[PDB]
Amino acid sequence: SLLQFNKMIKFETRKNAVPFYAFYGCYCGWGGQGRPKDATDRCCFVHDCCYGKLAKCNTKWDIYRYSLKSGYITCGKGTWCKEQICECDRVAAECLRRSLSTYKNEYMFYPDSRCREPSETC
Amino acid sequence: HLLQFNKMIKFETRKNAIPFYAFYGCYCGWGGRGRPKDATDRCCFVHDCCYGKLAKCNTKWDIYPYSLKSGYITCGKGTWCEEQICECDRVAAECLRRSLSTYKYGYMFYPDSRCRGPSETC
Amino acid sequence: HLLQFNKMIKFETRKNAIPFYAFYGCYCGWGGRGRPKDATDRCCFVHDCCYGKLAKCNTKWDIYPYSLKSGYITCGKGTWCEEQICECDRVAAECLRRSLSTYKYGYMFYPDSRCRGPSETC
Amino acid sequence: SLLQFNKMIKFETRKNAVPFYAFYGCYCGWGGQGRPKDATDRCCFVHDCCYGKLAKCNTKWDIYRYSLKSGYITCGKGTWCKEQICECDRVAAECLRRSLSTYKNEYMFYPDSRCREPSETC
Ligand SMILES: [Ca+2]
Ligand SMILES: [Ca+2]
Repeated sequence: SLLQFNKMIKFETRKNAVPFYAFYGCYCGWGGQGRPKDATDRCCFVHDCCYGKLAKCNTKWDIYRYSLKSGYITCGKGTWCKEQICECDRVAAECLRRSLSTYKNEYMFYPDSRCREPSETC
Repeated sequence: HLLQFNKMIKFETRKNAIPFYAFYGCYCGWGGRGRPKDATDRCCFVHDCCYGKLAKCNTKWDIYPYSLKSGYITCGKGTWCEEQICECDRVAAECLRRSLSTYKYGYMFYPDSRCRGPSETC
Repeated sequence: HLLQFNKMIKFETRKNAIPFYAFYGCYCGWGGRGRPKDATDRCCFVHDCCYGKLAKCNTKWDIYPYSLKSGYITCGKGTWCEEQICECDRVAAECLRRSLSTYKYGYMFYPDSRCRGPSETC
Repeated sequence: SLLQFNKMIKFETRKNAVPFYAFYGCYCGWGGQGRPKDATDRCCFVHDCCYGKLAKCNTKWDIYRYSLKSGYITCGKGTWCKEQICECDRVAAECLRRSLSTYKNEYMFYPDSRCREPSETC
């Protein structure tokens, strides 16, 4: 579930995940392959890899909890997974904020033809 | 989400769901009735069925996590809904790829006219 | 024919019908109900209505002749149906270009199940 | 109406107009612009032009009669327009036959992007 991630994105970018992030470049929105086009796409690529290292959580992908503490998206405490999953989303949302400087609306629904490059390993 | 299913279809079949699958036969396009004309159309029939058992979910817009990096479509862990939907899509995309052999361009845009009869039960 | 309509739409708005219009608001999709969320969605409302007045015509698949060569969409003379359909499509494409000013990405993938309420009559 | 044309196309190329010639290149399927991509597309471009010169006839674009005489699609006698429209269709159908040597299925549903060159004048 990305309900929490989407909320983190909204908070960091002032933009709604859908469709600004849900379908951007080669990796935002999953089904990622090839090379991330820009900084924003790289955030999704990193977010993907992050989720990828949480192999231990493929048996219970817990919905986590977080709060705004001191104006910072702050992961709550719970199962290691809640925390790691939340950490992935958190790092991603913030990354997306930093990437707002190069975000290009023209990269939404980015054609998948430019994403058939050899994929970056992670 | 429809767009992810479309990406899966592109990955699996190399064809854009639109226009090669979004209107194909009796069940590929929105709605659908009658009897699947061929394997491809049956793929779509099953997919209709697969979505049919998930009324509790937003089978069309729920964004689920899935991966293609591996070289094959993998549905990521998440809510029951996000997985079941992704499963439906993964299965139908794989199915379309396995039906590429008998894909007929003639069936592309097919009238709901020659798609009438005791609509095959799911 | 649907694909000709989408060509008019591209010509008029510079956006591909899919995905920018094929699922916009509560009427641009392959269904439609409730109230038009905005100008753009209203164009599709009027279009459904326009098509609705052609029950005896194959509004979705009939191929009509038209020209974009003049710099503007012109429906060629043909059967009454081809003209009525083309006219519907022409008005809708133009209506969408006139509505670009208020096109909101957030309406792109609008969930049908939500915008229920009294479906506005044609 | 292209009913007669489509029959002429079927007879000349053995293929159904839809979708083989209904959405090919830049000019087959109407709404054409830019430059014909190959011989097949050039046929449609010429067919389009041919209809364009059919200035007098938009007030009464009537269905013409044609027959097979000695294995040749032969326009019947009738109003000047019946004969001109028919002659346009006849030439185009034959042209498509001859263009079969270069026909490329890949050009079906040819992308719009490739058709934004300055349109070839008639
Ligand atoms: Ca369907
Ligand atoms: Ca509709």
